[PDB]
Formats: sequence, structure tokens, C-alpha cells
Amino acid sequence: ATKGRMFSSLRKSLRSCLAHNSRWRVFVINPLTIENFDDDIVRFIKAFVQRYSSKYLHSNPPLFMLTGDYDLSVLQKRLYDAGLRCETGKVGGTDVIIKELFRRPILIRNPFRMEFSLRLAKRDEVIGGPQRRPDELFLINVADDEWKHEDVNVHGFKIERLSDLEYILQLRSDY
Amino acid sequence: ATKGRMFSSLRKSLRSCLAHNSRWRVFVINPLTIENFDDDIVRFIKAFVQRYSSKYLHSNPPLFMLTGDYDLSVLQKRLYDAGLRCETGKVGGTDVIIKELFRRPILIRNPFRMEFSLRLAKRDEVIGGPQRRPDELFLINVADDEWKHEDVNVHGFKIERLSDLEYILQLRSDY
Amino acid sequence: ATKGRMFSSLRKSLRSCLAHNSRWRVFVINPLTIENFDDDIVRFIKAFVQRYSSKYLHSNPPLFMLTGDYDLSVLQKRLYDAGLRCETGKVGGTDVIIKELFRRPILIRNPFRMEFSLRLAKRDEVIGGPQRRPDELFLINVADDEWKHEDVNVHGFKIERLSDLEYILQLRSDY
Amino acid sequence: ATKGRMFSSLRKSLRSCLAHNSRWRVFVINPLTIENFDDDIVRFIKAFVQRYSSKYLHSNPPLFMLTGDYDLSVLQKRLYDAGLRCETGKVGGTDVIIKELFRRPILIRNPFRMEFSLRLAKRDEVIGGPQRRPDELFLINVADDEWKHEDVNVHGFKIERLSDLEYILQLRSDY
Amino acid sequence: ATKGRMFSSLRKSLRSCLAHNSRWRVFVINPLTIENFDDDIVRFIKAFVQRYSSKYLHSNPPLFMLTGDYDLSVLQKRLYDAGLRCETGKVGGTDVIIKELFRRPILIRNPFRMEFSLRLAKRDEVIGGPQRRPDELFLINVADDEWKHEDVNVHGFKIERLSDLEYILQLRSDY
Amino acid sequence: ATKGRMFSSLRKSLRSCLAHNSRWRVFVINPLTIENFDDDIVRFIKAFVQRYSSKYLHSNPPLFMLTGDYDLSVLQKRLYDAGLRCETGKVGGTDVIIKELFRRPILIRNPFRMEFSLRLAKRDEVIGGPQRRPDELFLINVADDEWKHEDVNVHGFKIERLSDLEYILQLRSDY
Repeated sequence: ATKGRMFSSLRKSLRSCLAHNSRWRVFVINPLTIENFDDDIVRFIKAFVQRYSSKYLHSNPPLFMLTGDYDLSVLQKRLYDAGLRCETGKVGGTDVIIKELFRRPILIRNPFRMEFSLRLAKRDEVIGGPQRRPDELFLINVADDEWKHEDVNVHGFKIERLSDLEYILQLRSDY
Repeated sequence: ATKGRMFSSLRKSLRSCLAHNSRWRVFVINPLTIENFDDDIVRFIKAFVQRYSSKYLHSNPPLFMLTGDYDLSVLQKRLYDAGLRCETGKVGGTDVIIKELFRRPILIRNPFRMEFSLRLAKRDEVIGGPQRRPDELFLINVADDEWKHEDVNVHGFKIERLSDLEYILQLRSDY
Repeated sequence: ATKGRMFSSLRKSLRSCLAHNSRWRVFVINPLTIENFDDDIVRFIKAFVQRYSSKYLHSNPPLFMLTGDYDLSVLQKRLYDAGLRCETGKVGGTDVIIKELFRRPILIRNPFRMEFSLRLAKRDEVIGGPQRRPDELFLINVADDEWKHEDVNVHGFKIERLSDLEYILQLRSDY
Repeated sequence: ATKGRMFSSLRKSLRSCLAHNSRWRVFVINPLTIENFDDDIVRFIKAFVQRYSSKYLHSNPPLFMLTGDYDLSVLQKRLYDAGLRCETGKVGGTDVIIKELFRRPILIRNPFRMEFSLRLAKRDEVIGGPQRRPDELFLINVADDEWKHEDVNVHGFKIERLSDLEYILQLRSDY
Repeated sequence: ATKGRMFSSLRKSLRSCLAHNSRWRVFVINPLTIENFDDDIVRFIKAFVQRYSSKYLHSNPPLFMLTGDYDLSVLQKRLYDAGLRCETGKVGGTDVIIKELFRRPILIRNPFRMEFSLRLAKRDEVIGGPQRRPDELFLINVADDEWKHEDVNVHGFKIERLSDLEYILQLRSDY
Repeated sequence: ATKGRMFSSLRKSLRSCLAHNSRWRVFVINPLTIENFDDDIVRFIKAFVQRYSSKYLHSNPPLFMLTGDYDLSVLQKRLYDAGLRCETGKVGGTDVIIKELFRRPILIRNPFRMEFSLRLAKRDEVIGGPQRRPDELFLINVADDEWKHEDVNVHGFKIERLSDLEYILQLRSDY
């Protein structure tokens, strides 16, 4: 199983990167080459937020970006009905203001409430870059990107079905 | 055998979910093709309740839903004799009010007291849907249901005897 | 050999039950077909009581029922010599008052004191059943008994000598 | 060879017995058959007392009896030189008094101090028996004894060197 | 091939040394004989700082000394862009002072802040010796250095890529 | 080949003695045969002290005795440069006063401090013995000494490099 070994060793690589509590993680994806995405995506985001963005010491939420012509509004509605709230980065819905998408949330401890658990954007509309470079960048099926830099960890994969990523990221045991 | 193998992987598949103290779990069962049902059901429920609805942080109790012409009146008395109080939803005798079958119970810590430990209804009398969606829906031997949804996890199975499921859900440790 | 594997398989079926501090356990035993019973009975009881009936959380004590025409007085005197106390259920006469044999003891947390550790009786002289049915009903070398029911867990064995049981109930580490 | 595995088997039959903090243990030994008794006796008693009689929770110290013709004065002196104190049972004369030997010691917690850490005698001198019977009796290279009873956990071995016994008593790691 | 074993052994030799919280560690590196160094150095240094210089019990920051004609001005800026502060020993002028480099930093516990995390230098510019001979010295592709002494725990390696050393120093999980 | 097992056997034999905190240990050494002694002696002593004489619960420091024509002064100066302090038993004069070498040090808990960490002396000079006998006596490359007695654990080895002992005594992880 040459391919299965790829996933197993890749899972063993990324261990220390995800042990930390506070880190700036960023994801990019392309959905035209992932089978059964529209049905499989919300379960994924809820599982990730439940493991790595559902406590106090988890200061910085993740950023999911997408490529293509995908329609985000419907996904925002579905995630809201699921139970989560997102920072779109918009004021009026015209176009993204960078400064808001990359801001710090309000955190209370007793009782724990978190202003938002995730960030959601599209890649084209996000024109520019942040002030503090990302610690990790996860490129799921995208060849090139503009945030690649020498001093940023970078990972690049090709997955056919999302479950594989759920295994790489300690969310389901069986491949 | 073949079935001996699959159940191990399925037992391992659900270890993450059941660790969460708070969750909404829903069970749908069919007793026509389950051998030796009328004898084992009470013990199954008793073990489940002691495992996952016996403490404080176990907030939301589960929902066992049966399909067919079963008789609940006898089961509720057998259970009261065993020591468990149940929530059917009836106020008057005839029909089920969806709002009362999904309410939150009173919880006293010191000394620990529960208003109830389980909720039980027949599937046909429960005409409607819930305000919030279930997290996990176990469909033991039922082909299709109305509450299937993309954003809701679904595990569908076939089992010969109720002893087969106690292994899957960590109530026994052989087979 | 193969018979040992039987005992090993049993040792596991019974693990979770004994992990519970409080539970109503019952024993029915037949001495006619056990080897060297009168030589080992007291060692067996003393071990069981030390492991499962010597702490405050262990509120419900066990019952040992012996079938056959046997002499309890001598065993009781031996047990008093051994340091234990018992609850025969009798008040100065032959008859066995049932309400007095299934009562709760007095417990003082600091310092540890216990009114009685074990319950002892003879099956012929018990006419009736407890209001709260037993969680476990072991049946060592007896075929059928009256307290068998659908919602009572039953475990029926055959044993050549008592050293075989101690291994099943986690008193002696090896076979 | 095969004998060593027998020793390894005996080693784990005794693990529960010795885990207890308060227990009365007794030993009988026959020097004539053991090689290098005089050379290793003190080392053995010192290890045993370092592990099993060197704390407050360790209430009842052990009892070492030796049969045959042998001198206890030399051993008592060598032990005093080693650092340990012993209870002979004498009140100045040439006769023993059982109450004095089987008495309880003074125990202070802070700073921990023990009136005596062991008991020593010759079997021929001790004419009688104890009020409470031993929980464990270890016969070393002796067949019979008056204190054997159906309600005592008698253990019997045959040894050639004292290094073999230490392994059974969880002191030396290797054989 | 066979090369894996050597590194696996080194990884185990150096475990006790890297457990200690406070210790004076020194590093020498020659870049001419390493592939893709400019790209890796920064991630290497950051991964090292996180594990061994990101607490209050981590007293002495480590020292990195390069060999050759390398340009420090660029690296010292890249590290600031990454989020780190360094001590060079320079006071305005081109000359290097021994006292200011081997200096203890201000550490405030609650809240946690550190004057500096790392020390950087070019070998040839550093003339003299320290006050306390180092506890460990690491030679990476260097044959001889003056500080080699008979009371210093030297370790000499030979590497092809920096990812190897991260394995040796416990930074990454697998080769 | 076989030597690997001899040393691992010894390593496993002495695991119990060293777990203890307070204890009297003596070493006798004969450098005429050991290869590369002057080079590794100080690293040995520092490693040994860091683990067995660096806490407050470690009351008795160890004693290192060396045989033959050898000059201690230089080693004492070297251990001073390293960061340690030794007790030689000399009140000015060359003669060795025994009552001042086996004394108890001053120990403050918070803040920690040790008056001295190790003892060091030549064997020919020490004329006498201790008031209280030593628990363990490690003889390396020496036949017989005057402190051997039946009530002491007299270990004897034969080694040619000093790392061997570092493995036996648990300072180095792997042979």
C-alpha cells in the first residue's frame, strides 16, 4: 500500500504542529477535484472546531479559503444552522476588508463564550497579506500560492476524498 | 469470521464520539428480526444509562425510538420496577407533544438527582421534527428514515442479537 | 488446556461488574460436588470480603446461600474466629425473618467501622424474594433457581475445586 | 532450567499478599540444609525490613523463628551493629512470655520512630500459640508445624541458597 | 540504509542532556557543505527556541556561531520579522565584547517576558574565551575548534541537510 | 557479544540500591589498567553527582578512593574549575583525620545549597575504619580490601573503559 504509507507517515509528521494550543493555521482548498465535498464539508469543520478551537487557551481561530466559483453564503447558512458563527470579513457585503478578517476575538472564561470559532473567505477577494506571517499553510490540491515564503512551513497534498484528511488530522482512526 | 472482523473496526470508529459527556444521540430499532428482544432490552437500556447517563455532566438523555406494533405500556413498568423513570411526552393519554419529549431535565448536584434518565417514544406517533438536529443517529436495522441529513452523522447496521451491540458501544469486552 | 481457556474467557466477561463499588450480588452454591470445600470456604470468604467489602463506598454487602443439608453454626463460629461478622437473619428462633436479612448496615466514615460484612443463610429457609431484585445471581453448580428472571443477569458455572473460582473473580493472579 | 520457571511462578502468587501494609507474617527456617546461612542472614533481614517494615502504616512487624540448635545472641549483636532492634520476648530470664513477643509497638509519625522492627525466637522455646492466627505462614525447608490450620494460608518451599528466596519476596530482580 | 541506524543511536545518546532545563549549550556550523541552508536556518532556530527557550525555568539561552564569510545582518532581520530578539555583543562598533554576549537576561515570571531568546555570532570576530567552559559543544561539519577540552562533552557529527539534525535534536517525529 | 549480557545483567542487579536517596557508597579504583582515565574521570564524577547528589533528600555524599601513586591536587583543582567542591579530611597537614572526612554536611532547603558534594582521598593514607559500616562497596579493578565483611554488599567488576560503568550506573542510556 504505497499510498496508505504516504498518509500514515504524513500523519506522524504533523503531530507536533498540532500539539500547541495557540497557532496561526491557514488552509486553502480546491473543490472541483474532491469527490462529495458539498455533503462532507460541514461535518469536517465542526469536528475540527471541536478538537482545536473549542477551549479558552485556543486563542487564534483557523482560516479556510477556497478557489473556484463556489457560493459561500449557503455554506454560511448551513454552518449557522449547525451551530457555529464565522467572520466573513465584510461590511456591506461588497468586498473584504483585510483588517477585520485577521482580528482577535472576545473571550470570556467563566462562562466560556467565544465570539467566533472560524474564519471563512474566498481567495480572489482577499487582496494583499497579513502583518504576521502564518505558522502553517496547508495546500490541499493547489499547486501554487502567493503566501509561500522561505520562513513559513508549507504542506502540499492530493486527496481524493475528505476522510483522508480527517485521518491525517487526528479526527478518525481508520483510514 | 467475517462479522467478527468488521465489528472491531466499528467499535474503534465510535470511540471518539462516546467520550463526550454532553451530546444528543438518537436510536431507531426494529424488533421483528432481532432474536430474543423482549428479554434483553431492559438490561441493554440499564447498562447504557449507567454508562452514559449516570452523572452530572451528562446533560441531555438519549431517545430510543421503536418501529412497529410494539407495546410500550409494559416496558415502562418493567423499567420502573428496575429503577428508571422515563419521559414519553404524553399529557392526557393520546398524543405526543414534540416540545415535551425533548426538554431539558432538572439536575441537582449535591445530592445527585435526575428528573429522568431516558426518553422513549414510538416512531409513528412522533410526527414532526426537532428544533435542533441530532449529532448522531444510530439506525439499527432500519433502511431509511426522514431525519437523515447531510450535516447529521448516520451509522446503519445489521445485528443478529442484542449482545452484538453491547460490544460496539463498550458495554462488554468479549464477544 | 482447553478448559483453562474457558476460565480465561469468563474472567473478562465479569470485569466491569466488579468495578462497581455498590451492587447487590447473590451466590448459590452446592458443596456435594466440590472437592475440599470445608477446607477452603473460609479462605474464600475472607479474600472476597477483603477485596469487595472493606471500604466505605461498598455499601451493599453480599449474600451466600448454601444448598444441601449442611451445618451453618460451625462455619459461623469459624468466621468469628477469623475476625468477621455475619447477618444470619434470625431472632432467637429457627425461622428466618426476611426483612432483617436484607437490611442496610451502619457505616462510620472516620474511623472505619462496619456493623456486618457478609450475609449468610440457607436456601431452604428463605421463603420469598427481595423487593429490589439482584443485579447479579451467580449459580455455582446449581441448575435452576426461583430468582431467575428476564431482567436479572445470570451466570452459571461448574467447578471442580474452589481455587478455580478465585481466578475468575480476580483474587489469585494465576491459574 | 525447569526449576527456575517454578520460582517465577511462585513469585506472582505472592504479590497480593505482600501489597498489604498491615498484615501478620511468620517464618520458620532450618539452617542445616541451606548453604551460607551465617553469611547472608543479616542482609536478608535488612532488605526485608527496609521494604516491608519501614513506615508508619506498617503496623505489625514480622516473626522469624529458627529451629534446631543455634545461637541467637551473636545474631542479635550483629543486627544491633547493623542498626536494627529486636524483640526477644524475655524479661531477663531464660524463659519466654508469649504476650511480650506478640505485643504491639509504639509508633510516632513525626519524626518517625519505631520501638522495634522485628521479632526473633527459637521454636523449641515458644510453648503455646497466638491469640490471633497468622494470615500467612512461610515454612522454609520444614515439613510440619503445630500452627498449621485449615484457615491459614500455608506456603511451602525447598531452597538451597538464600538468594533464591529474595526473588520470591520481590527484592532481587534476577535469579 | 545503514545511515539511519547511526542517527537513531545519536538520538538516544543525547536524551538526558536535553532534558535538563538549564544548561550552557554551544553550536558551531559550517554552511558551505550543507544544501539549502539559507532556507532552513530560520525554521531550525525557531523550532529549537520553542522547546528549550520558551519558559521561565530555561535560564541560559544558547549560542550559534557560524564559520566562514556569512552575512549576519540579513539573518538578524529575518529573525525579527519572525518574532525573535537576539544578542550579538556589538555596542555600536564592529568590535565584539565577551561580557555582553555571555550575559544573563532579565526574566519576569508572571507575565512572561524575556530580554532575549538566542545568541548569534561569527566565529572569527569572537576572540578570547568564556568564564565557564560549556556543558555541551556541537560541531557540525567542523574538524577542530579551540574550546575543545577534556572536561567538555563534545559531540561531532556530519550532515547533508538540516532536516537530519532536527531528528537528532528531537524536533521532528520521523526521518 | 557475550559481554553485552554480562553488563546488562549487572545493570539490572543494581537498580534497587540506587533508587534509594540516602545511603553510604564507597568506590575503590585502580587506574593503572583503565584506558584513558585522566581524560574521562571528571566527566564521570560530574555525571554521577548530578543525579545522585543534587537534591536535598540526598544526605550522605559518596566517597571516591584511588590506589597507587597518583596526584590528587590536580584533579581537585579541575573539579573546582568545573563547579564542584570536595572534602579531603586534611586540617592543613598532609595527614588525614578520619573523623573529619565522614562528617555530615550543612544543608539548607530553600534556597538550596550544599557545603560539599563529594569526598575524595587516597587509600594508603586512610588508616582506620568508619564507625558505621558501608551499605554498598564498589570495587573496580581491585582484588581485596580491608573493609570487606559479611554484612556489606561487596560488588566487584572488571572494565577497561569508564563508559562501561556509566552504562551500569544508569548515566548513559545505551551501551
